[PDB]
Amino acid sequence: QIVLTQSPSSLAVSVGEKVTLSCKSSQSLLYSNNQKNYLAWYQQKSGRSPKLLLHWTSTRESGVPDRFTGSGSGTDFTLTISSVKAEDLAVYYCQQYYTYPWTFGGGTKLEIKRTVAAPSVFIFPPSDEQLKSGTASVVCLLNNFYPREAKVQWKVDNALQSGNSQESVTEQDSKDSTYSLSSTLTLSKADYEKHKVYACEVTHQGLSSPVTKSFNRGE
Amino acid sequence: QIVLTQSPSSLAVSVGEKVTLSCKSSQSLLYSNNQKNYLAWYQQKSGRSPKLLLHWTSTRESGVPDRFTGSGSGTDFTLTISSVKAEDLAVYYCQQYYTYPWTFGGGTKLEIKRTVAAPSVFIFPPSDEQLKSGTASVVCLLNNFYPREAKVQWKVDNALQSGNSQESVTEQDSKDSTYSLSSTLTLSKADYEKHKVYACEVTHQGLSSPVTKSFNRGE
Amino acid sequence: QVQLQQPGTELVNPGASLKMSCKTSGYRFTSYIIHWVKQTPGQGLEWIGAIFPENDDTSYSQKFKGKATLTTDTSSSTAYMQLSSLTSEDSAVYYCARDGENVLDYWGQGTSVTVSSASTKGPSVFPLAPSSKSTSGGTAALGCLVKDYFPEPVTVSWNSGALTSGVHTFPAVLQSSGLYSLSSVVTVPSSSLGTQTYICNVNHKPSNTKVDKRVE
Amino acid sequence: QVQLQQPGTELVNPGASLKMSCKTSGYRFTSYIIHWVKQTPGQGLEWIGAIFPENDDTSYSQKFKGKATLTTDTSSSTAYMQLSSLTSEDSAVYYCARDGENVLDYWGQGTSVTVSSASTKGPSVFPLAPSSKSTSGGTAALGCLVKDYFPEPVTVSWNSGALTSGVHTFPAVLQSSGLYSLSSVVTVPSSSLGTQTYICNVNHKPSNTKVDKRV
Amino acid sequence: TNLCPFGEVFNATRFASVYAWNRKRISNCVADYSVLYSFSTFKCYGVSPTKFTNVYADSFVIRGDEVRQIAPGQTGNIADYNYKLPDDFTGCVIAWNSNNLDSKVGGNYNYLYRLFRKSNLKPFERDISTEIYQAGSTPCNGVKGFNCYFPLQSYGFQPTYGVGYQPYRVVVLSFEAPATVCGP
Amino acid sequence: TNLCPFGEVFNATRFASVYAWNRKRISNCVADYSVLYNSASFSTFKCYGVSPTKLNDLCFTNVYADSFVIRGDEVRQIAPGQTGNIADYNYKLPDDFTGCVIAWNSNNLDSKVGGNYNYLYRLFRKSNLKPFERDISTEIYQAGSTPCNGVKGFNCYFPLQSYGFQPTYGVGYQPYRVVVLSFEAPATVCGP
Ligand SMILES: *[C@@H]1O[C@H](CO)[C@@H](O)[C@H](O)[C@H]1NC(C)=O
Ligand SMILES: *[C@@H]1O[C@H](CO)[C@@H](O)[C@H](O)[C@H]1NC(C)=O
Repeated sequence: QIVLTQSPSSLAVSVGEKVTLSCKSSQSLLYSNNQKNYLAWYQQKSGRSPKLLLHWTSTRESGVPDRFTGSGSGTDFTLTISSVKAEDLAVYYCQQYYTYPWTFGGGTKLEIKRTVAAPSVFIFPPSDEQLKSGTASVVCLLNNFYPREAKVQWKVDNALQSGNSQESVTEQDSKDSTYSLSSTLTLSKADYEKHKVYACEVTHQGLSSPVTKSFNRGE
Repeated sequence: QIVLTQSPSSLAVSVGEKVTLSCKSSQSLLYSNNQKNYLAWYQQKSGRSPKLLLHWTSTRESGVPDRFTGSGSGTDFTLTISSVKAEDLAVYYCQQYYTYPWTFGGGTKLEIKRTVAAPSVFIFPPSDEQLKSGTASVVCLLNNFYPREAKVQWKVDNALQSGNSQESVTEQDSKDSTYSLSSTLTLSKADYEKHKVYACEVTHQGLSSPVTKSFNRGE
Repeated sequence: QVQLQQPGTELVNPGASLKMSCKTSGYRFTSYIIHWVKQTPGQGLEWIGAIFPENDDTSYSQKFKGKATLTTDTSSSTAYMQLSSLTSEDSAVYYCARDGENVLDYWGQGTSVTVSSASTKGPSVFPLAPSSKSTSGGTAALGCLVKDYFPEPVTVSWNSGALTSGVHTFPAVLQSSGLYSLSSVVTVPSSSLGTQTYICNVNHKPSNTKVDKRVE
Repeated sequence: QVQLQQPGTELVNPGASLKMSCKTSGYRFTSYIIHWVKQTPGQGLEWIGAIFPENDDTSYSQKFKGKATLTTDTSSSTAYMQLSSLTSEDSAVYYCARDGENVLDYWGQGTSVTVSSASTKGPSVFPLAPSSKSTSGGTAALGCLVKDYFPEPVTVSWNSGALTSGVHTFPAVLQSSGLYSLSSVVTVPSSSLGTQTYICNVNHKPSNTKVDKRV
Repeated sequence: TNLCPFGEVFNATRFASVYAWNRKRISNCVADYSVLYSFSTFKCYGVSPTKFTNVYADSFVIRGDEVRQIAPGQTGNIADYNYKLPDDFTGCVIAWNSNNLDSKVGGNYNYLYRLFRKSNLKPFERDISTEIYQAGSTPCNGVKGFNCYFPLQSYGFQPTYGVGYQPYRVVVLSFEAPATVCGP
Repeated sequence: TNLCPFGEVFNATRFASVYAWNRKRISNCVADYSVLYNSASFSTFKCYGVSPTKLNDLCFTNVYADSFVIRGDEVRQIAPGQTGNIADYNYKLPDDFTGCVIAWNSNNLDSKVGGNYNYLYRLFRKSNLKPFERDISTEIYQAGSTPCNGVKGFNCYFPLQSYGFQPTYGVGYQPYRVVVLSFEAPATVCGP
């Protein structure tokens, strides 16, 4: 089995920067008869299927932007992006078609480094319909922020909550290169009707002071 | 033209102390549409370009320690350092981007307070290479001392020297919060060979005297 | 119109076998070979094997030999992969692709296989209402909470496809129940809350459940 | 890899004009506006002006209207500032900075302008040797003397960058000659003096002079 | 049962600006492209030029130098801020010179384009915003000034201009359940 | 006055494979086409751009007789505007074809107990043959991106297959000998 090694597994780069991604092979992918290297490059954006960018190491497909270039011979191959753009956020894979079994590399995720943006915090009360089912979900939205690291604390009547919250983070946007986070505090209808002030406190680099968004049952 | 007034111009603080720096504006830097204040904070350490710490008053840039915090609205703004460290030694400036012309404040120079440290005094006799040129330079080093006040008087054969000495003092160190001084006595090689004892007399608070460091020419 | 079409989702009991389809269109099926690729979530691409529709010649990776059987129907222009003794480790997205003039240029959407003894359960959609206390600068957030669904996935659209900007559909989280929950939020002008009406359209193709919930 | 590069030093005969560059890299030049700032030594930051590379629109402080002209070359991705009838006040460090979402995150190293009719002179480097005061606390002081140079500045490094601890490079003093002089000293273990080798690296870019002196 | 109306798009007396591009849905009718294929450009992508549930007709006027930007994988003010084609595009792009109709002596300033936008347009996105663009940290408040510029510029088509700066009418046909647009 | 040597083409003991089809120039002679049409030993005698009946009195600048063996099902493909393996990768006729296609069963001569492996056809080609184009190549066909090296494997296959004509086979899979007469150097082949 031919082994393709991609380093780094992940890299973060600024817009307008040049990125060089590497593919190293255990065996030579050079065909002596044609002087062609049988390596291909694919781009997988989040939520989408893989798309061929380059074949024969350097030959770009129709529709593929001029910034994408391929280079290398034998065992050491490279993919070059000149002036990386925000839509270039994707995981890039190298494949060999020199021999079967066909093999793919681990992949390298291009991530975008941007300027710190503070989160906009939103608090959502549980719906009347959900309560009829006996469960209460309190949702906090932190929207459009960089860096990805942010801390959400749930306080009910000034009581810190542990184990009742789950969080999801969006993938970096193709335009603003930011992230959005949702925390859902899930509690019984009974516990919900026992307390009044439900609050979400957010700590992030862009915020000098912690930001708390709150609501009282009935307001 | 918007006028930014920073008070005080200079302040000295101990390590671990909280520091509040002030920027006052002639006109409001609040924009009604976004409700954001157009002020930025910069730190310039000695011999270095200015570094942005905060933008929009409260937004910290990437890599800025969380000790640096921003607050204020309209005409009054504050930069707060919680637990100042010795590396926080810099001149801090405020800039307004609300209107053009863009304007900067005078700056606040943060100095660090420290326990008294006596200098370590060393004398360096002139090099043989320099004597070939016909010039003799005797260097006295006062090293790692606080407070900055220090006096160096040169005595050649117990005769006080005037007009032949120049002194330079370093800026406070980022680690020990101390100062260092160099006095150079410049004489012709001819005068150098007419005298035997070259002495540096040092006055400092941590030093319990006018202290003498001496060398004999040829010895 | 070269199209490789695969079912989006399959649910398999553990210990059983799944046969999945790759219907092909827009080209002579016999002319082009079909490759099968596996992606475990958050991880890379792994080659399973390939079939030439003319003679049913097959090549496999040593890992998938005895786990995967490739077959073809020339009349239906459909290629099939059969996986055996399914385990949680086999829970992944399986893709079908065509080796054309230049490597794999035509790929399918992918089939997500969940190995569970659990039944398909449809989503419960609850409204995330904007604040009357608004505004923080003229911007308001409203949303839909999709809860108690298995298996993945769910698709949420706002205003029947008209609302595309300001929309964040968050990745789903597995709850202790073994069911998935997600939130979909849109940032909208606060002025519009009285004028425009915001309805979220939720589709769970696994259960054929479609729900439209009006927010405020 | 957004880089704004400025020439380090300019020596200008008094009454003359200087045009200074801000070469840019890592970004679309036309997209971001370039600001120019002046700092007189021992003094604060002063905004001179800003230029938009797309249309060459300019905004200036009242003091610099008629003293500073801002220009752009799209092909070279370079911004230029020209000053007229240079005087002693014009002797300062001039900074080029880039506006962005974070305001002036990207700044240049600086260009130091000396308004003098004087000529560039290279430094003569002489050693300050560790002395027979063994031992001064288990620690010994050694150094290099950089002397007879114009204009400022000279850069001193120790052991090619390896030695950064205990190093004090003193601010330069103007001698009556019209030439500057400095001393660089490093405090090192006396045990190392026989074994380790201490070399000072002196660079005076204005005279294109680099001296490596061992102590 | 109806003949598909390509004529209502191609032979339209008036054409839109690239920023305000127009789309017509072609559906429930019979469509022939050998008849269509008089045109400077007729490139088909994803399909073969020599040899679909719905067809979309996008029509606008651009300069001749900028026809190349109406293609997959292309970067420029028109692709970046006016009309964007997906890199996975399946469809046909057709253009022709309109100097006789879209140029005027003294200039035709009615055709406009976007020179400034914060983000590149997503594939098949339209921005008809006429808001002042902030090129800097200082706020604009709907007023022009330094950092503050109107986002749209005029082609100013003039008759004696060179072909590159002359007007071109571009129709992009985008090919996209059942089927209601059938090749007879 | 010398009669054209059609007997060489029609009554050749061994015919060629469709991939390696044979062409004989007919020139400087007199040929009676009607004698062939009324020969009545031919299952197929189709004339395009001409009538078999009037062929007897006409002259042509150049005549080419192309001879090969194909199966009975594939005789339909040796005609203008036809698609299939023989038409696409073995023998192609122009859409503007002027000439006659004549065919007869050769099971008595070209079939063997155990099979006749000598007759071959091309199943795989990168492109379709242009009219009157002969490819006698025996190189390994690449159906995939991976290279072959003259060696077979997955994606790599020999491009020719054998009819394997056997006597008790059905008429469609049985051997048929086909002669294509092509007509358009001054006229050198006059009919009586
Ligand atoms: C436009 O009009 C001309 C003249 O009648 C005609 O030849 C042409 O086919 C028309 N175009 C379309 C697309 O109908
Ligand atoms: C082939 O031989 C038969 C029998 O002799 C004869 O009738 C026929 O004319 C010959 N073929 C040709 C074209 O001469």
